[PDB]
Amino acid sequence: MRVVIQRVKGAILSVRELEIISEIKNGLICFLGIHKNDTWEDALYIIRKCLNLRLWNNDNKTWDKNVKDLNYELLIVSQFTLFGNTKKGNKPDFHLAKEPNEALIFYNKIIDEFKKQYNDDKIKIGKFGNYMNIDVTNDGPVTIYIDTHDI
Amino acid sequence: MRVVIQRVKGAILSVRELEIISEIKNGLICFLGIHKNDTWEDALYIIRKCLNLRLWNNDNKTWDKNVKDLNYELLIVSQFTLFGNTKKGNKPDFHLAKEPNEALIFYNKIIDEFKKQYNDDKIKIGKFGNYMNIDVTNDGPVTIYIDTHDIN
Repeated sequence: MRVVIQRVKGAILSVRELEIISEIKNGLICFLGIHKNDTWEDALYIIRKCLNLRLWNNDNKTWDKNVKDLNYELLIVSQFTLFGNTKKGNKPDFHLAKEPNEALIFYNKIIDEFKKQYNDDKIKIGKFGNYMNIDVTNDGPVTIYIDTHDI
Repeated sequence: MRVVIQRVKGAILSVRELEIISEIKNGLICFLGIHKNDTWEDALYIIRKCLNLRLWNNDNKTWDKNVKDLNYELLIVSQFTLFGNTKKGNKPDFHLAKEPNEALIFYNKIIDEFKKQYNDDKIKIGKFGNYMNIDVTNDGPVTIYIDTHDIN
């Protein structure tokens, strides 16, 4: 699995004449893309990490607190495009990304495990594989990147 | 070098209460992490992809037009946390990113190539080294990741 983590002050997910469905205040927006061979082990990591990366400060310390510590929230958002190879031409192709059907069920297992670890009022999501418009407010910005296969 | 790229319908970057200092409207937002041992050859691989990746849909075709083909801007930002390291413990390890001054000047060096390769007026930066505050109208969304050390 791949994730782009971005520290934020809010975010307003919206879908098409354009309407809002999700909004976090402080916390993380996670651009998470499943790979055609991710196992629950993979996700299990991405969750652990998203939920525990101490990415905030807590006066006189840096990178000291994490999403949960400060009761913040996560907005998890499926991103097939993270596997989009760009090495080939100047056009990408997202064949690496898991088949976009079972993937959905993986995703829901994710969001589901996410809530079983944090509380479940803190986990927000978009509309799987639907054009979305997201007003993120980047705080920093902090932008962390994990690739579970790297490990 | 590593770069998160995001298709945007706009971006508003500010610094220090806050002061807007940059703003695009349709284009890309690139989060560039400069690596300790980045050769200029690496910097050219980003700019070519940023400038030439066909991330825009048009006329019954997907993934077709690159940022230039549309005359769109590109808001560029030094992002060093991209070299954060979270394999060991939960407190990232930034010990692999080029260092600030030799990163700054590298940054500028990369901003310019952009400029030479497209147009001055289409390219904004932030404020290297300063806490910033960027509002980003993600469009899709569409995030692409590139790592120069991963290639030939």
